[PDB]
Amino acid sequence: LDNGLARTPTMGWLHWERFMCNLDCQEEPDSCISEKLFMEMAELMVSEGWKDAGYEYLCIDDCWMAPQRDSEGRLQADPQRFPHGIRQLANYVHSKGLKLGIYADVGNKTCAGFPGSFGYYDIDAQTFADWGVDLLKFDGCYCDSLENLADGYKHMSLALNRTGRSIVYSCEWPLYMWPFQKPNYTEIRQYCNHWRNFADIDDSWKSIKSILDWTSFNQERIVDVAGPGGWNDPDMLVIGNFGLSWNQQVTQMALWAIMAAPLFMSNDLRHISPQAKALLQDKDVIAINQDPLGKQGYQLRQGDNFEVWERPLSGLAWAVAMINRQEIGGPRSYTIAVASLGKGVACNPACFITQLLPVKRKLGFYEWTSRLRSHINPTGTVLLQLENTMQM
Amino acid sequence: LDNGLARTPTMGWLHWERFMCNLDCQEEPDSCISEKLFMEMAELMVSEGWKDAGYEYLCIDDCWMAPQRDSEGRLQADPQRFPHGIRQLANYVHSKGLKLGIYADVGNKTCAGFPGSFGYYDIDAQTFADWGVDLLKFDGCYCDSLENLADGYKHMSLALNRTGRSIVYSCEWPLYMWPFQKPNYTEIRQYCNHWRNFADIDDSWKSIKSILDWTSFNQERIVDVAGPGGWNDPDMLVIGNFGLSWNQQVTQMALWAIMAAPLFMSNDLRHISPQAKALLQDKDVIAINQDPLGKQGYQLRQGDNFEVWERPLSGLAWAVAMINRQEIGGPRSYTIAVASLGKGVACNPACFITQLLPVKRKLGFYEWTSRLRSHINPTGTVLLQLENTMQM
Ligand SMILES: *[C@@H]1O[C@H](CO)[C@@H](O[C@@H]2O[C@H](CO)[C@@H](O[C@@H]3O[C@H](CO)[C@@H](O)[C@H](O[C@H]4O[C@H](CO)[C@@H](O)[C@H](O)[C@@H]4O)[C@@H]3O)[C@H](O)[C@H]2NC(C)=O)[C@H](O)[C@H]1NC(C)=O
Ligand SMILES: *[C@@H]1O[C@H](CO)[C@@H](O[C@@H]2O[C@H](CO)[C@@H](O[C@@H]3O[C@H](CO)[C@@H](O)[C@H](O[C@H]4O[C@H](CO)[C@@H](O)[C@H](O)[C@@H]4O)[C@@H]3O)[C@H](O)[C@H]2NC(C)=O)[C@H](O)[C@H]1NC(C)=O
Ligand SMILES: *[C@@H]1O[C@H](CO)[C@@H](O[C@@H]2O[C@H](CO)[C@@H](O)[C@H](O)[C@H]2NC(C)=O)[C@H](O)[C@H]1NC(C)=O
Ligand SMILES: *[C@@H]1O[C@H](CO)[C@@H](O[C@@H]2O[C@H](CO)[C@@H](O)[C@H](O)[C@H]2NC(C)=O)[C@H](O)[C@H]1NC(C)=O
Ligand SMILES: *[C@@H]1O[C@H](CO)[C@@H](O[C@@H]2O[C@H](CO)[C@@H](O)[C@H](O)[C@H]2NC(C)=O)[C@H](O)[C@H]1NC(C)=O
Ligand SMILES: *[C@@H]1O[C@H](CO)[C@@H](O)[C@H](O)[C@H]1NC(C)=O
Ligand SMILES: CN(C)C[C@H]1N[C@H](CO)[C@H](O)[C@@H]1O
Ligand SMILES: CN(C)C[C@H]1N[C@H](CO)[C@H](O)[C@@H]1O
Repeated sequence: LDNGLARTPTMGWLHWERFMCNLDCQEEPDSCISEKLFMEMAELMVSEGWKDAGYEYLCIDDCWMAPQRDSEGRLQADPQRFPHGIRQLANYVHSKGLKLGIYADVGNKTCAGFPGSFGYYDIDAQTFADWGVDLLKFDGCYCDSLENLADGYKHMSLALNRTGRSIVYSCEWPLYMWPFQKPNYTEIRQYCNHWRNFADIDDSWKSIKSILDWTSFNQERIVDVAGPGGWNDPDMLVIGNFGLSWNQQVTQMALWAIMAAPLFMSNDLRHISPQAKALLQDKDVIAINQDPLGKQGYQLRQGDNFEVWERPLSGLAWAVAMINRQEIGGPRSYTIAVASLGKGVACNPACFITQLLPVKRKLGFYEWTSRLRSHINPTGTVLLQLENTMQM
Repeated sequence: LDNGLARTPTMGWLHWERFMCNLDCQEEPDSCISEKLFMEMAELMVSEGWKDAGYEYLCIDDCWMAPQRDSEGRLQADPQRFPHGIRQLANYVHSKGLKLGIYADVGNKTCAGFPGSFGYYDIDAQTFADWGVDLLKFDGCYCDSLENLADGYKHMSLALNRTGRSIVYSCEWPLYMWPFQKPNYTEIRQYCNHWRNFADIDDSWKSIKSILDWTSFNQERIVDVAGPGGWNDPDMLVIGNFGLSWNQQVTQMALWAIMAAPLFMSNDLRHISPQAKALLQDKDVIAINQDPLGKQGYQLRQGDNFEVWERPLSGLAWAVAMINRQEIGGPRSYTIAVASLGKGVACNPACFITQLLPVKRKLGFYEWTSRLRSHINPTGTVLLQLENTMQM
């Protein structure tokens, strides 16, 4: 999408995985979808360093709407859970220096059954713009035809443009095409800043493996379409929640950097371990994800329950990730000729290698003929940055 | 098995899950199966508080043997990796106040292909006794018939008894019978101190869930046979390794206590986090596992992706575990009438309830009319101890 936005993958926070559609503010007040939750989350995004690390979009997912539109046909926030309205919430979010994301659906209903935007694309786009919305996640439930799906996504893109406000446009379009036909990513990219290709993540290592395996299996079809203004979306970061070991968290962080993924945390910033915080705020790994070249990485090799992925970076540098998919035993040794990495360019005539994950450690100069040896934890990843150099 | 041993579930350390069959002492000297590895573990079992917590059996699994028997038909330890021999290693372990466990196979080969004990049951039992062995894990690979399987397990049990040395006898018998015939656990218990029912654990939450689900599915067959001298073995504790989140580690510790499981850690005592160590050394949770009554707990209910397990304890006390199997979202509320717990006697007329996991906190007095409400983390467990007020 040529709107000048998402020149690097968008970073922020999104409530869905951790909080879902909890509407019971009487018995579960700390986890129900309410304006107070998003206000407190904005406060912590500022005070706990999230904004400084680059996370700037505070995003509402489904279940923010009143059950029906108002008399003038406009969407309204739920009067009990969002009594002060989206415009006031957006003013608060902007006052903290953040941007506000919201959720809508291309069909007749959102996935949770709240008012859909079909037949209201223009008025809904203008409503969000008047409210101060800066990002829209546009879902695909309750759409009765591929033609309606495509027309709705294109129309909402055009309507948002017609508002004149810069709004990041996140599409679920390709995923909902799946039961019927293969996506045309040139078109999708023309209309969308990000697009989701695969099923929802949850709080499990199984879901991480599934997203990674689907991505690598389909990488010939999706990797090259990504770039500044248009990204593949492998869904939210779930670091900081309950189902991932430390090494599995490292794997998600490293591979979302390799994949040039949008980085939308879905966790509770009020209750997050210092380790998870340090990983999610890792400056060097974020810098990899945010590399200005904007070329998505890919799986280079797989076999013997190992995977090697790499991503070309600006200025002849490369990121390299090594995953140990064997879920038994201890750290496993893996060796590779550095000439096999980065298309043979990374370490020609030499490269300086810095391990970034699981811990940061300079490994030194590797000449083009040398071999790199590492040990990778079960379900963990070793992430390295290779810097091309003629010295040593 | 009425040999006076395992009056409470045996506790110790076993190398298999973490270290497997690593024979490469040239490239991996600190992780290969060697006399030095077991000496280091013994030293740390003493110095890092494991023995004080109750972990007393330091156990060798497969891949300790020389490729062939000696001239006199006896098993020998690998001359390069165990240069001083098992008897000497056992002397060292005993000098630390610990006990030594070893591994053999009922069939013609061990699962890793080393000498099996078929045709050598008596000589192998006497060899182990002469060496000072205190525990035998007896595997089931390379056995060509159910009759040979049963005959071998019984024969080895009798041979161990005839040596006159007290040796804990751990059998894989039921597991290797199951695909063909249902085990008679009265008989198995007559011959074995522990028996494995289900497939090997590995370093994953998936393996934990499978073991728990098989246990609850089969609990009518296996729960009542367990007791002092004879336990169901759901395989090793894998806390402290790489594949489990904190809440999944809590679930394994809590449910191995509920199940009156032998507690055999398989980890690296040289590299273990303070969190994992404090959980594995949890005095109150170990006390539940080691309760002298020795009545195995059971699954009381399941539904809405929740499980409630309970275990009767000595002196009118009960342990209760609540598991959240929903792997998305946040801590989920679960409520139950305390009159439904402990067969209706735990809290009649009242009980004092203490949460032990994930953190210890006294919850207070609960009357027979009361309801207990808890929030349980996804893939985590809340473990409670209930003390009837007539014992207070
Ligand atoms: C509505 O849609 C239209 C397109 O249909 C869109 O207009 C486009 O806006 C982008 C971003 O402002 C324009 O791209 C710029 O083009 C000018 C031409 O000289 C350049 O100066 C810009 O370069 C800078 O910014 C780039 C980032 O986009 C950097 O890569 C670059 O290094 C410079 O820093 C930039 O290329 C594009 O020309 C127009 N296209 C048109 C007018 O046809 C408009 O923004 C949309 N409006 C809303 C509200 O979404
Ligand atoms: C070989 O097999 C035989 C036959 O099964 C086996 O003999 C058994 O040994 C155990 C313990 O050595 C005996 O259990 C004892 O039973 C008597 C009752 O007659 C009790 O008084 C004993 O009390 C112990 O427990 C007390 C707490 O209750 C403790 O204060 C203290 O530790 C006491 O020692 C104990 O329960 C069992 O009776 C015999 N059975 C027979 C038939 O003799 C023998 O141990 C096996 N040998 C080897 C080397 O495995
Ligand atoms: C939302 O529902 C309306 C009404 O059910 C859909 O409009 C119908 O669309 C079908 C085929 O698309 C036509 O055959 C009907 O004649 C339409 N009925 C009316 C009253 O317009 C509409 O397509 C639905 N929107 C989406 C996105 O699925
Ligand atoms: C996929 O959709 C794209 C976007 O419309 C198609 O490529 C464009 O086609 C239009 C229509 O002829 C041209 O005006 C553009 O110049 C094309 N753009 C590019 C970048 O090629 C493309 O043909 C479609 N592919 C398939 C297989 O349907
Ligand atoms: C399961 O095994 C037990 C022990 O071998 C059997 O119990 C014995 O049954 C015999 C009858 O053949 C009785 O004389 C004994 O008193 C029982 N106990 C002991 C300790 O021997 C039981 O019958 C077996 N059940 C099945 C279905 O095979
Ligand atoms: C071991 O091998 C011999 C020779 O093939 C065979 O007769 C015997 O039954 C085998 N034992 C077991 C337990 O499989
Ligand atoms: C795009 N997937 C398939 C479903 C989406 N619907 C939910 C809101 O109801 C979440 O946004 C979830 O991402
Ligand atoms: C009982 N299971 C099915 C196989 C066993 N063989 C391995 C040693 O080679 C481990 O002891 C593992 O527990």
